[PDB]
Amino acid sequence: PLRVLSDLTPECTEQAISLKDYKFILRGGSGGLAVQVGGAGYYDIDANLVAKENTLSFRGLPEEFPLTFDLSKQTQSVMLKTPDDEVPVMTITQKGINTLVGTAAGKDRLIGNDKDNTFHTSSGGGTVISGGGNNRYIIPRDLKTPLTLTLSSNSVSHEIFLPETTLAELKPVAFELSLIYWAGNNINVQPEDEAKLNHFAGNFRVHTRDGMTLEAVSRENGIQLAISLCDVQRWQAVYPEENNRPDAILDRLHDMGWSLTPEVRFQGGETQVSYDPLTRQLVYQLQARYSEFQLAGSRHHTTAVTGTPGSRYIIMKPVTTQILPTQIILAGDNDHPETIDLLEASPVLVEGKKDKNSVILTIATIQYSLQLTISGIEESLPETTRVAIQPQDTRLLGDVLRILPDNGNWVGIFRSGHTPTVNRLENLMALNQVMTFLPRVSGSAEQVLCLENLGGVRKKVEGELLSGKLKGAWKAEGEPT
Amino acid sequence: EKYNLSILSEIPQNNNTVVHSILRVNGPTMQVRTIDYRGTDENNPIVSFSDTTFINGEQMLSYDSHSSGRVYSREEYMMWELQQRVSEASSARTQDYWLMDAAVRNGEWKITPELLRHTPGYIRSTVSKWSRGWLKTGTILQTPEDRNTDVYLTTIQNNVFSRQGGGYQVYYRIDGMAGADIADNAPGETRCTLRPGTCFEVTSVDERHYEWNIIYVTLKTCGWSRNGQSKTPNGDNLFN
Amino acid sequence: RVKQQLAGVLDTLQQHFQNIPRSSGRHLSVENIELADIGSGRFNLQIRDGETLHTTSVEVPEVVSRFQKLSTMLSALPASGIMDFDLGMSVVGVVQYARLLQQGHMDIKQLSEATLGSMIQIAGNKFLNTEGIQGFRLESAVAEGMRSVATRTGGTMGKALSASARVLELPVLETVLGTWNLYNSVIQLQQATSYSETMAARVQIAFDSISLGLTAASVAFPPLIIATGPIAAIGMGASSIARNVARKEERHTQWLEYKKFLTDGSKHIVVASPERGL
Repeated sequence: PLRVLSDLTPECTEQAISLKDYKFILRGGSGGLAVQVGGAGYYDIDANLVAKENTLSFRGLPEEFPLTFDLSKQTQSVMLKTPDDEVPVMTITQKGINTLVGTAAGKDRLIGNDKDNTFHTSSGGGTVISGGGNNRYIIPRDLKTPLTLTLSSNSVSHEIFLPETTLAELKPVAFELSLIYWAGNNINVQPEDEAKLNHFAGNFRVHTRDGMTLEAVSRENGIQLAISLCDVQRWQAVYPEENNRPDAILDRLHDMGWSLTPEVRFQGGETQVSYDPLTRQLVYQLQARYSEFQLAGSRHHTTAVTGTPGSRYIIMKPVTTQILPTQIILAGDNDHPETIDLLEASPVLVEGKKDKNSVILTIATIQYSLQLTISGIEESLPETTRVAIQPQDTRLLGDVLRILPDNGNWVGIFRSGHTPTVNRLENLMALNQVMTFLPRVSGSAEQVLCLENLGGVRKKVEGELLSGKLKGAWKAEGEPT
Repeated sequence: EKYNLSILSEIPQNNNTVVHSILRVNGPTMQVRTIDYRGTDENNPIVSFSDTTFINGEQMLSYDSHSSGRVYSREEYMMWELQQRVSEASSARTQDYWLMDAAVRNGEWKITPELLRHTPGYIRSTVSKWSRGWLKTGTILQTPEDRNTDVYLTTIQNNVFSRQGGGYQVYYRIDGMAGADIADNAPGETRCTLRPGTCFEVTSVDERHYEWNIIYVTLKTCGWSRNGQSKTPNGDNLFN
Repeated sequence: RVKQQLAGVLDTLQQHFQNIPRSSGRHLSVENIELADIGSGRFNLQIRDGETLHTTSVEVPEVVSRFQKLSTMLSALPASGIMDFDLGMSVVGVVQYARLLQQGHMDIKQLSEATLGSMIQIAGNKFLNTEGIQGFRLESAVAEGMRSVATRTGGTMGKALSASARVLELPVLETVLGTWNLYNSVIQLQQATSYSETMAARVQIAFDSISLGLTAASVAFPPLIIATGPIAAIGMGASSIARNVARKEERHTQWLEYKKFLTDGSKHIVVASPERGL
């Protein structure tokens, strides 16, 4: 209805008392119903329990207007504090309301029923009394008075949403289920008794504007809130500058000090991630065929990636010392292969040993080192996958694991220095009356052209340069051409 | 690249069902098309195609017309040529070698318009998700207007058709090359530029390598239709 | 192993069916659905195909032995405590495959695979329902089995079984019974795929639908509502002309003011915007 009670001016109050005798009867269906109070009158709500939600909004009430409400009782009134007395300004008789929406910036004291409820707590403070069943809560930022959520005896779970609050402004407290701010009115939660907090195991869910999901868990002796689910897309939405690389956010959360649930699900972006703090283990789960993936190691945890039949895995240069070993699991078929390695980052020394149904590779750059573990879901590692080490050295995994013995002893697979890095390997039998071109690469000055004879008879090439400058011919390491 | 002649021949196939073979010279390709005329009907003469590229710089080559190539249509033949080009086939390498040789005839790296007139263009693009069987022959695709898309002529040396990106790799074989201006390219790379707002007429989208995330599309340049949508239903931009 | 078992039983039923011609599809009608011998899988196949014909002898000892081992773990419920999740995926796959083929509902290859699935279903009704109850439900049986497994052994496997069983109890999602099924229909009819790739497609959609069902991946965010505002509604715009009426003046001026009040109050009784909705 109309906005007849907006401010606290005497005229608005006068029209409120004059029009409070009006009667409204509402008979909604199961498709959803949203009633708003006009500030004065008699309301007859005739809804149905079949309907999913039935909201009753109080945002038409004036700012900083203290009110109390109870969904349990059918007939009630609101004591408007007119000058020096109280006047019944609402006369509410509800039948099917399950949602109680408070004011905008006023004190609110609402009580739910023994069924599912949803509360929109006002940004003015007060005391919220929960009901039974399942109850959801929505609380904005910058409260004026600490809230006290009174949990019920017959309630089974509670979920709270903070659409305008990022985790950076929250602060963890050990063995305190309540929520504590840094600078603001903290919110306290407490049931009718302080003995049955253990009943809310997996039943106390909290959300965050950045996408963080907080979840209570019981320790060996107490109760503590921790982190289970994280959204990486919404975190980039709120932090467009930082990198969508899960361990970065993981170490941020570690720095803030929040505890973690036994299993953590990173959801968002393009892949899914499972993290375990107990084993300190970060696993990725790939589901898109032929998807190039950046596999990076880390010092704080062990990384493992499970691929799809066709995807290509990239290994970039390690940057810090003592990178924990990383593992790759291959789902390749016998006719969809994987380029499991694109070791163009810094392949100075590449060695390998053959462990039980797996290959352990050591990749050492000039000063750093990295450990990789190739394995597969099938008990026999596929021999079709490609391992690329030099720009023109792409071998098959079958040849590799044929080289390695079964004793488990390391075998050198690649070492730089022995030969230069071939940028274009060309065969003499395919060089007859041909025209070879090499792309331009900034700097480097290492564009070579390895002429492999493999013919059995000495050959002679009489070629001329159309564009370039020939810097001699290489013989040995550390020796001018 | 200057000759562009055509040879007409007649073969007494079996007793009296003679056929007519037209031979075309395209650098290393010896294109032959065989029409049977009244073999089945006065009109609608079944045609076939085959190529006899000089691979590995050979000097002799024999064509017995029964062991090298099968009966194909125009679109099937063009799609077969594209499939050879995307794979590491000796035919594509020989064509690229001949084109590069023809580029440096005058002494510098200049690409004349009559050189394009003789050769098709090739593009590659990546698609996040490709609907399985959504594009059909006779559709009209359009080049983005905000950007100025680029096309290549050789794809072996330039390292273009390598599997780059994650998703569906779509290769494009354009026939009509006249009207696309030549970009100022380095001496050894070939790259032309396609005017934004230039429609293409899709012919024979073939997707037999869908399980390998590979799609081949043969396009024919058209004028200016501006009649309907020309992008993926999902919304990711073509000509990436 | 389901692939190889179904291929073997498919060639067995095909060589059993050769005696009568195919006559397109749906003609065999596989009227007989009864497992005569549990050990040897003596499935009775009354392939009428119009005339009297009973190819009731067929060897299907492949799936039924698995089902016997399943009933074995079930009887071992109070006698063992060894976690068994691999038969867990086995059951959640066979039952979901059965329901998928039943909802999906002609080449003999696909017509037969439906009979194999129905055989799976009736055999499950057999050992899972030790007694005879007409209201026996497969999802209730797998729920009871997962409850026994969770009580015997608890942890991540317990919640995995609970999620899988609860999803399977829930009716097939509209998209699952939608996009993938007619997608398979298009790829098998408009595109000339032979038996092998179609069979692989069926199994891959079935198994990855179970896989996505047993895992959880979703985000929830209630909508925000704030500052719901009607028109200003000052309140002094009505029932106030009488304040200008009692002026100790001519009665006709007051009367015309009143009628003007009634008019201006009855010229905008209802205003509706069909295009906006409100």
